[PDB]
Amino acid sequence: KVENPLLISLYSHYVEQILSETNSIDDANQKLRDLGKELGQQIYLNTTKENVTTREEVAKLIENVYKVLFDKKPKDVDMKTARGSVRITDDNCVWCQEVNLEGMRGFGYCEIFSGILESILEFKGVDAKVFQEMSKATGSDVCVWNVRLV
Amino acid sequence: KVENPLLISLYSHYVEQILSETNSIDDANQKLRDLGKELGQQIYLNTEIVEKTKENVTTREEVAKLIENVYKVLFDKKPKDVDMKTARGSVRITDDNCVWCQEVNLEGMRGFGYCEIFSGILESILEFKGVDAKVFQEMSKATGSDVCVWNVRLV
Ligand SMILES: [Zn+2]
Ligand SMILES: [Zn+2]
Repeated sequence: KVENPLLISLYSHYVEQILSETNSIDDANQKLRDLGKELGQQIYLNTTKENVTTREEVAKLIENVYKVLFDKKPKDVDMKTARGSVRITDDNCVWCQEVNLEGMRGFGYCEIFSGILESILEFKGVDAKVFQEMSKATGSDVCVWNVRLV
Repeated sequence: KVENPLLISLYSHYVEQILSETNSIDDANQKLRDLGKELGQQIYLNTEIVEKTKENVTTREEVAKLIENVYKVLFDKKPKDVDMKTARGSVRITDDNCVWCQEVNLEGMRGFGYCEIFSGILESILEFKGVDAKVFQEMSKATGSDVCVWNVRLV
């Protein structure tokens, strides 16, 4: 049923602490992003000829990174809706399984992945900004992260 | 292949900051046990455990069976050794492939229980099933030993 109970419980603890420490939902989001960026290096180590540049190559690399971290492909990788960005959709996000928060729309419970993906892309020569577009933890049907190529 | 890289990296961040802040070394172990007890409190309710064990545990055989079932639920394997020390009223848990300290190599930190979070988790779970215990880590591959070992003191 629930995949990686240990990871989701430890991350729940991290989210609880950040929420208790910050003074706004915006800053909580940014702190979770920063956490993910800090972890990206170690995650990259524990897991060809020229840096990729096209959005199709970026989307393929995103699919490969998602397979490597989560043993599966993303529900959707979309290069059409937003333009200049790639939207990653997952209907069974590992981070927010069974998490139901009320009155917290706009809080990206799963922004750690924004940071992880931003750091991994940076290591591969892809400069980007990533934020969580929506989270099932706050009522959405899926989780969506927005990767903007800068 | 490092198992569970996300969990390991997040726990590596937590121990790093919990080695930058705390006073001594033993209170760092207590902070890690406390973290583990919170995680175990949360863990008994999203249930891969409730289906795979009994609600009420008392006897020594029940305790050993509970430790093995909890290990197989949380880590998808049973530990290398579960040794019941009846004359000491304890249980020694040995694991040669602990998930927490994979590829961790800390210099001159013997006595630091890098993997005490499991002490907290197990203490909370045993407690939830009616077993008053005190769990602490005796050795950790992260600090130079060949195995990780935890001690369940039964009270
Ligand atoms: Zn999510
Ligand atoms: Zn260990």
